[PDB]
Amino acid sequence: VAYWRQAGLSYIRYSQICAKAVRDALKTEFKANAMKTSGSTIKIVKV
Amino acid sequence: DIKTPELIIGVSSDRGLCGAIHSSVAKQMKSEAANLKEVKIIGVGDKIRSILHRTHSDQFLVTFKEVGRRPPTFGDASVIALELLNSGYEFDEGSIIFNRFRSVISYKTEEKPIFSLDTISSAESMSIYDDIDADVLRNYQEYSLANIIYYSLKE
Amino acid sequence: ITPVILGLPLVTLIVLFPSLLFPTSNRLVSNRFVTLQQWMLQLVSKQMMSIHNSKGQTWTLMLMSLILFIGSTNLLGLLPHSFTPTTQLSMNLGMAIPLWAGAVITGFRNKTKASLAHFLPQGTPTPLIPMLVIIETISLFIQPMALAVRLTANITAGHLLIHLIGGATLALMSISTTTALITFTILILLTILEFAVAMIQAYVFTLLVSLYLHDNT
Amino acid sequence: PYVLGTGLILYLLSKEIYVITPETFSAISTIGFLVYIVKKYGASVGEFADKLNEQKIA
Amino acid sequence: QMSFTFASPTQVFFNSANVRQVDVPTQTGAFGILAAHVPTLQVLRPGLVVVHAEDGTTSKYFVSSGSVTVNADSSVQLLAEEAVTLDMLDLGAAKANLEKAQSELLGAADEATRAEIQIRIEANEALVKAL
Amino acid sequence: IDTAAKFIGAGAATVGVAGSGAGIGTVFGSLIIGYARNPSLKQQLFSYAILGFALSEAMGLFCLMVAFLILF
Amino acid sequence: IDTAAKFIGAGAATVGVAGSGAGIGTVFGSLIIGYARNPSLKQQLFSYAILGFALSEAMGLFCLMVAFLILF
Amino acid sequence: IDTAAKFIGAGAATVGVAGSGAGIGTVFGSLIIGYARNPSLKQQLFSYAILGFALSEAMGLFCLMVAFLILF
Amino acid sequence: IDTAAKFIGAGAATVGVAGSGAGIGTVFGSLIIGYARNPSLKQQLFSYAILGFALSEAMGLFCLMVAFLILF
Amino acid sequence: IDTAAKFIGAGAATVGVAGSGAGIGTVFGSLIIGYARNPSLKQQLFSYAILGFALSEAMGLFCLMVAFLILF
Amino acid sequence: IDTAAKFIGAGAATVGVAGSGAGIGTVFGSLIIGYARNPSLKQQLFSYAILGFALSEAMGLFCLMVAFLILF
Amino acid sequence: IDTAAKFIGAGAATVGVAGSGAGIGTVFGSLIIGYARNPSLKQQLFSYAILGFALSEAMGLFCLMVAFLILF
Amino acid sequence: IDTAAKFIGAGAATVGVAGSGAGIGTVFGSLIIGYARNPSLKQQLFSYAILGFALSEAMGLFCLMVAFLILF
Repeated sequence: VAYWRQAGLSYIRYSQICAKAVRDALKTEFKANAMKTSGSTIKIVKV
Repeated sequence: DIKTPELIIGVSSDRGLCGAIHSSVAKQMKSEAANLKEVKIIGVGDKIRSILHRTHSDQFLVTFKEVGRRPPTFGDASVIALELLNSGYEFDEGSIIFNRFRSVISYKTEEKPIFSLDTISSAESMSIYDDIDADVLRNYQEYSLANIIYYSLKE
Repeated sequence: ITPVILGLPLVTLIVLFPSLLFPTSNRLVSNRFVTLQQWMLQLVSKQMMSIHNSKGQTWTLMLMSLILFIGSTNLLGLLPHSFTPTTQLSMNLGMAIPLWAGAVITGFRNKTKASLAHFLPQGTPTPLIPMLVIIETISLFIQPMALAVRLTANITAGHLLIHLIGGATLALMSISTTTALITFTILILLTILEFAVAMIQAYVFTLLVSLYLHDNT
Repeated sequence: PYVLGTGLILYLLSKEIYVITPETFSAISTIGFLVYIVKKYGASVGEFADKLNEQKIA
Repeated sequence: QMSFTFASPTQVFFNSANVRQVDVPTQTGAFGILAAHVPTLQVLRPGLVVVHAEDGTTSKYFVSSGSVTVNADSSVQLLAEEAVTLDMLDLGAAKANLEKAQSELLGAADEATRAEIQIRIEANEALVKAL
Repeated sequence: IDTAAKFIGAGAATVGVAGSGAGIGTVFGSLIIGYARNPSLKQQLFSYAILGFALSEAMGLFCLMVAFLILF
Repeated sequence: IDTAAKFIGAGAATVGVAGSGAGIGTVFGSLIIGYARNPSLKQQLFSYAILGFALSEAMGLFCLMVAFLILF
Repeated sequence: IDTAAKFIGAGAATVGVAGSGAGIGTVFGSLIIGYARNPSLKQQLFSYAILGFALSEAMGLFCLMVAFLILF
Repeated sequence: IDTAAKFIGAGAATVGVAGSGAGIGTVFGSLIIGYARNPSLKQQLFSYAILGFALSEAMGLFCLMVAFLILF
Repeated sequence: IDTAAKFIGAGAATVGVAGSGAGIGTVFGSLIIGYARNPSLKQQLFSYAILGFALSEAMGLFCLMVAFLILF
Repeated sequence: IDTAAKFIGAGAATVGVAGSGAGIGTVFGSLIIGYARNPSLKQQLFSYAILGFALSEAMGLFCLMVAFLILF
Repeated sequence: IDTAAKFIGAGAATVGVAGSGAGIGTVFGSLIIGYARNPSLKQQLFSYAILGFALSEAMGLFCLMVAFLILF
Repeated sequence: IDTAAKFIGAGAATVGVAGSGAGIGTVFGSLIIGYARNPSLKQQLFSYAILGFALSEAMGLFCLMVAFLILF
C-alpha cells in the first residue's frame, strides 16, 4: 500500500511507470535507448 | 530453495522457421503437465501456441504473441508479466520453460520453477532469508518474474 | 428503603426489557416497537458478539447478561442523579459478586486452589511456581476482580469528578454561566473521556474475564 | 426515539428521588446526553436500514 | 568487502565488485548497504545509488526502481529496472517533467491516476534531488 | 499533623498520574507508527487502542481515587 | 499545619505533570517517524496524533486541577 | 507524627503506580506495533499481551498493597 | 509554616521539568531517527519537530510558572 | 519523630518499584516485537525474556527490601 | 524554618536532572540506530544530535539554576 | 531531628533504583529484539547485553550504597 | 533542623541517578540493536556509545555532587 501499492498497483507497474519516467527523463541522445527497451509488440492471447 | 504442495508457463518464439525450440517446449510443458494440482499453463510466444494447442486450446491461461522479430526488452517483460499476475492462477508451482542458449551449437530448453507464492516463501527458512516483508517479497516476486521473463525471452 | 428498593428494581428492569423484548421479537411484530427494541439486543448480538465466542456460546450468554447488566446498570447510572454516586455504586457492589463469580463459574468453581490452572498455567504466572500461580491468581483474578470493581469505580470516579469539578466550577463561577461555561464545556467533554471511556473499559473487563472463562472452557 | 425518551425520564426521576444535585452535576450530564443526540438520530435512522435489510435477505 | 553486482537489463555497472558499500533508495527508504549482507530483500525506489566503491570512489546514479537483493552473501545485487548515472539525465527537462507531473496530478482522480502521476511527481522530484 | 499531612499526602498520590499520562503517549504513539504500516485503521489497530487506553488510565483512576480518599 | 502542608501538597501535585510532558514527545515523536514511512500527513496519523495529544494532556489537566485545588 | 506519617506514607507508595501504568503503555504499544507486522493477531502476540500486562501490573498491586497497609 | 512551606513547595514543582527534559529528547531523537530514513528533512519533518518541541515545552511553560508563583 | 519518620521513609522506597514496573513492560514489549519478527518463540528469545524479567525484578526486590526494613 | 527548608528544598529540585540524563540517553541512542541505517555521519544526523542534546540538558541547567538559588 | 531524618534520607535514595530496573528492561529488550534480526546470539550481541545490564546496575549499586550509608 | 534538613535533603538529591541509570541502559541498548544491523562495531558505533554514556553520567555526576554537598 503505496499510492500505487494501495492503488493495488504492481510494483512492476509502479516500476514501469518509473522506467517510463526514466525515458521521460534522460536526454535525447539516451532517448534512443528508450524505445530500445520498453514496450511490447506482443498481444495477450487471452486463451 | 522454495516448495509447495501445489504458473506453468513456457517461453517460445512467436514464429517457427527456426529450430526445435518449439518442439522442445511444446513437449516439455506437456511432459510435465500431468504431474501437477492447479494445472494451468501459460504460453509466451506462439510457436508453442501453434504446437501445444491441441488441448492447450483449453489449458492455456493466456498466451502471448510477438516475441522475436522485434528483439525482447525488459519493458516488454514487464508487460506480459503484469497482466499475468492478475489472474487467479499463480503457482501450481509455476515453472518457466525457455530456451537457454548456450552456444550457437546448443541451447537447452531450460526450465526453472517459478515460486509464484510469497506465502511459502514466508514459510520455510525463507522466513529469514529476508527478514523484511511479504509485501516487497511480492514486489520482487514480481520483479523477478519480469526479470526472468525478460531474460527467458531473450534466451 | 424505597430509594434503594426503587433503584435496584429499576436496574433489573432496564436489563429485563431488552432481555424480554428480544425473546419477544422472535416472530412479531415488528411495527416501530419490536424492531426498534430488537436493535437493543441486535446491538448486543452485534457489538458484544464481535468479541464473544471467543469463549464459546456455552457460557457466552451467561456473561453477556452480566456485560449488558453492567453497561445497563451504568446507563441507569448515567442520566439519575443522585444516582451515579449511589445506584451505580450500589450496583458496582451488586456487580462486584458477579465479577468474582465470573471467574468462579469455570475457574475457581472447577479449581479454586489454582484458577490460574484454568486461566493461565504458563504465562505471567510461573508454571514452575504454583505459589506465583496462586499469587498472580490475585493478579489475574482476585485483584483484577477487585480492579473490576475499581474499574466501574473508575468510571464512577471520572464521572463523579466531572460532576464535582463541574460542581465546583459552577459553584466557583456561579455567574450564569458564564466563564464557568468554559470549564464546564470541558467538564462536559470530560464525560466522554472519563465515563464513556472507563464505562467501556468496564464492560471490556467483563468481556475479557469471561472470555478467559469460556476461552479455557 | 421512544426508547431514548424513556431512558431520559428514568433518569430525571432518580435525581428527584435522591438529594438534589449541586446543579452542576446535572448540567454536565444533561449536556453530555445532549451531544450524542445530534449524531445519534442520524445513526438511529441508519441502524434501521442495516438490520431490516439483513433480516429481509435471510 | 562486498561483491556488488549492480546491473540493469542494459548493463552491469558493478559486477561482484569489492565495493565497500552502496547507498540505495530502497522503497524502504534509504539504506546503507555494507560489505557483507543480510538476507533481506529490498525493493528500490526512485532515489540514488551511490556506490561506495572500496577505494573511496563512489559512483552516482539515480535509480528509479527495481530490487536490491541482499544476500546472506556479501553479494549484493542491485538489479535496477533502471538505475542510471544521473549523467544522462538533464535537470532542465527534470523541471519540465515535474511541472507536468504536478500539472497532471491535479486531474489525476482515480487512485491509480493519482498514484502514477504521483510517481511522476515523486520521481521527477526525486530526480531534482540530485539534479 | 492530622489536619496537615493528609493535604501533603494527596499531593504524593497525584504523582501516580505520571504513569497514566506517559502510558497514553506510549500507547497512542505505537498505534500511529503502526497505522503508518497500514491499512488496519478501523476494527483492528485503533480498536485495540481503545483497549490500550483502557488499561493505561486504569492505573490513573486508581491514582485519582487514592488522592480523593485523602481529601473527602 | 493548615496553611503549611497545603503549600507542600500543591508542589508534589505538580510532579504529576511530568507524565504529560514526556507523553507529549512520545506521541508526537511516533508521528514524526510515521510520516517518515509516509504519506498520511494531514490525513490519518496527524489527525490521530491530536487525538493522542488530547488523551495525554488530559492526564496533565486532571493533575493540574489537583494542584489548583490545593492552592485556592 | 504517629497519626500524621501514615497519611504521608500512603501517598508516597501511590507514586509507585506510575511505573505500572506506563509499563502497560509499552506492552500494549509494542503489541499495537506488533500486530501491524501481521498476521497472528489472535494467539501468540495478543495472547501474550495479557501475559505481559500481568507481570507489569504485579508491581502496581504490590505497591498499592503497601499504600493500603499504611491506611488500614 | 507560611514562609517555611513556600520553600519546600516550589522545589517539588521543579521536578516536573523532568517530563519536558526527556520529552524533548524523545521528540528530537525521533527526528534524528526519521531524517535517517530520509529525505524530507527541510520542512515536513523538522518543521513538525518545532511543533512537537513546543508542545513538550508547553508543559515546561506551565511547570516553571508554578514554581515562580511560590517564589515572589 | 523516630516512630514517625519510619512511615514517611518506607513509603518513599516504594517509588523505587517504578523502574521494576516499567522495566517489566519494556523487556516484554520488545519480546512481543521480537517474536513478531519470528520464529524462535519456544526458547532462545522468549527464554531470554525470563532472563530479562529477573534482572529487572532484582532492582524491585532490593527496593522492596528497604521498604520492608523501615516498616518491620 | 527559614534556613532548614532551604536545604531539603534544594534537594527536590535535583530530581529535575532525571529528565536531562534519561533524555540524553534517548537523544544519543536514537542517533546510534540512526547512523546504523547510515550514512550521513558528519553533518545532518550528528549535527541534529547536538541541537537535540542542547535542548535536553537545557532542562538540566535551568533546574540547577533553581537548585543553586535555594542554597546560594 | 537526628534520629528521624536518616530514615527519610535512605527512603528517597531508594528512588534512584527506578532507573536501574527500567534501564535493564531497555537493554535486555533491545537484546530480545536484536537477536530476532539474527544471528550473532551465542556471541557478539548477547555478550554486549551483559555489558549493558552491568552499566545500568552500576547506578543501581552506587545508589544502593547511599541508602545503606544513611541507615547503618 | 540544621542537622535534620541536610540529612533528608541529601536523600532527595539521590533521585537524580534514576535518570543516568535508565539513560545508560538505552544508549547501550540502541548499540545492541545497532550492531545487530551490523558491522562497524569497533570504531564509529561502539566508539560513540562511550560518547553517549559520558553525556548521560555527566548529569549523574552533577547529581552525586549535590547529595555529597549536604552530606559533607
